[PDB]
Amino acid sequence: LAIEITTNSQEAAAKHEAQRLEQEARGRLERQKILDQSEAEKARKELLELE
Amino acid sequence: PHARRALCLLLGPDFFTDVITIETADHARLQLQLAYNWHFELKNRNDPAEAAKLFSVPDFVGDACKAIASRVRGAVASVTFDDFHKNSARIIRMAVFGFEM
Repeated sequence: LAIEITTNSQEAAAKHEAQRLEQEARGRLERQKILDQSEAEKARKELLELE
Repeated sequence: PHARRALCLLLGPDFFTDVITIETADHARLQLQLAYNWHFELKNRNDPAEAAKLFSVPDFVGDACKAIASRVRGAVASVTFDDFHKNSARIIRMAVFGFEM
């Protein structure tokens, strides 16, 4: 038991760091979805002007 | 306890390939092979009193091994298995000669 507690603690911390990578990834995933939609709408301006 | 016997007291730097059976605070019974890098020290290598003090303990090899093993085991006894393996050498080396200098 006193060694399984150590295994659980280290694996939980690594799971949290894996969630860190995942959540930071999803975070700028959102922002870059956002910025590319920015450029798309910037020229959808010309789309709808000329359409 | 009494295995080797020789006519000469080796004063040069040497080691003891000793293995201890320690137990940490998580009760983790683990044996561990030690070295005990040792060497005799004599500031005045002609004085009869100090020179004869070399042969004070007749089993200096066993005395050194037992003392270091005892203190190492006692200090690892206060730490979890996770700590005893993260700072393995760190805590065992401060176990042998625990101080702050």
